[PDB]
Amino acid sequence: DEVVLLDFWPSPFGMRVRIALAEKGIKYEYKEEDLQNKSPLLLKMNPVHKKIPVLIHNGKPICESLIAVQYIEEVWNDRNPLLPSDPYQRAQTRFWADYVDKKIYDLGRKICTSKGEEKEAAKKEFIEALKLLEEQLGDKTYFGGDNLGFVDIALVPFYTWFKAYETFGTLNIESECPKFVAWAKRCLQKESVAKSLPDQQKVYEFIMDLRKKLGIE
Amino acid sequence: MQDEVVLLDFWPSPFGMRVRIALAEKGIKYEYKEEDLQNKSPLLLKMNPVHKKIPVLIHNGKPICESLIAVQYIEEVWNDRNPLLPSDPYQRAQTRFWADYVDKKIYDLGRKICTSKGEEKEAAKKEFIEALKLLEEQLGDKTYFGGDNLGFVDIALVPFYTWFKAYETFGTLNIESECPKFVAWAKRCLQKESVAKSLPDQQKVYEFIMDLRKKLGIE
Ligand SMILES: N[C@@H](CCC(=O)N[C@@H](CSCc1ccc([N+](=O)[O-])cc1)C(=O)NCC(=O)O)C(=O)O
Ligand SMILES: N[C@@H](CCC(=O)N[C@@H](CSCc1ccc([N+](=O)[O-])cc1)C(=O)NCC(=O)O)C(=O)O
Ligand SMILES: O=[N+](O)c1ccc(CS)cc1
Ligand SMILES: O=[N+](O)c1ccc(CS)cc1
Ligand SMILES: O=[N+](O)c1ccc(CS)cc1
Repeated sequence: DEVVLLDFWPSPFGMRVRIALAEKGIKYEYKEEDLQNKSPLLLKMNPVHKKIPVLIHNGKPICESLIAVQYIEEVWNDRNPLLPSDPYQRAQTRFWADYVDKKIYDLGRKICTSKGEEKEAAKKEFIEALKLLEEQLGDKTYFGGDNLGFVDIALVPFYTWFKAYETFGTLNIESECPKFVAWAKRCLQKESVAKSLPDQQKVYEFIMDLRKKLGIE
Repeated sequence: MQDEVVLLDFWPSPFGMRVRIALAEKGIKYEYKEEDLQNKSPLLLKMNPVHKKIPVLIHNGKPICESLIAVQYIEEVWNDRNPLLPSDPYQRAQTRFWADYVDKKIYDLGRKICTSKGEEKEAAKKEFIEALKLLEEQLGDKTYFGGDNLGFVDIALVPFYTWFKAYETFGTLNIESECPKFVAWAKRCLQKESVAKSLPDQQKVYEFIMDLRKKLGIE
């Protein structure tokens, strides 16, 4: 049984798959991709999108981070269930992971790259989204309840981008959304998460360089 | 049936049509409620506070929003007939991949064909045909994307066929010329009662969009 993950270290999408694999206790080979110089392997495995992450299981690719996490859930179904068994609860978990997928990366990218009114609107919507997510969390330890679940996996990687969001967006997420930050730190107490996520400083530095190389600031 | 099943929808919505087909394929009698998107009902706003969009499937008073998530819910709840997804995890991942591709591409490219002008429109026409061709390649020689039976990708995609006269007329396209296998597939789908009963006529969607374009000052 071979498991390989094509990834790029600061990608929140790849981090999702890293976490799912670690949480299931699945040993795998991580392969770092240069997105400026995509490998023949990456191009062969994801011809449609040419993006990471790509999960390769016994030579067969699974593209799209959340689809890969669901695949992991369905194949390694012995322990640590990432989705609820009840259909309605499963639909809700999918709904919120979908919400994260649609909002967070894009709003964050606009925070880090856009300017003026687009930037302002992105900041506002970003905080609104975090607050909606806080509301959904309620007084649960994780979105998954007492254990990490699909939504936690979908969402917590974006925490690694928080210094970038706060610095370039002039936000103080800590004071606006303390429930959210406390939740993220709880996730970071889990080995599966800790070992999958780079530090906020490394990501901040990477994004700073990215901006400087895009002629932003 | 003891269950209450209600669908909040807007008749020409490809997204709502997915849920209609899924319910019909399971043989579920449901209450359809037409929504005016310019005058959304209190029920719609209550059931989908996050997106305020249709379709919303309401099962025993609980809402399931997002069309593909609703189709999956229907599959998991009514799991003793006409399975809409494969059992093999890898095949399931591939079906999800292609449904996702449809979700990311088709509606927005079609919208641009129907409402854009100039270079944006020409670009959207090109990308649209390219996407249909990629999907055609995935279909291969199978009867449906799901194989011998209608599947998740068929449900995700066939509603867009109802917009084809609109795409062809507003975009100056001949999709059957470009993609004959695709069109033959869609027509096969439309021969199934579950699909036929769920989908409006192309002419009606065309008339609707023609009018909308006029209202928006598009031409
Ligand atoms: N929907 C996909 C999204 C994955 C994705 O966006 N992957 C990015 C890397 S993470 C996001 C990202 C992209 C680029 C930079 N960058 O510094 O240039 C940083 C982060 C990618 O491979 N892009 C390749 C390409 O388009 O060429 C999923 O969930 O898996
Ligand atoms: N991702 C969602 C997308 C659903 C969606 O886009 N719903 C639209 C109607 S279908 C797309 C559509 C919109 C408008 C027209 N039209 O002719 O005016 C046609 C089709 C909606 O409720 N819009 C309300 C709003 O945004 O406020 C899903 O898959 O369910
Ligand atoms: O800082 N960013 O979030 C970011 C900047 C530029 C890209 C390349 S499209 C992607 C992400
Ligand atoms: O023709 N269209 O695809 C279309 C036109 C207008 C809207 C709502 S702004 C949505 C879709
Ligand atoms: O063709 N249609 O637009 C359509 C089909 C079926 C229903 C459910 S009564 C509603 C609308």
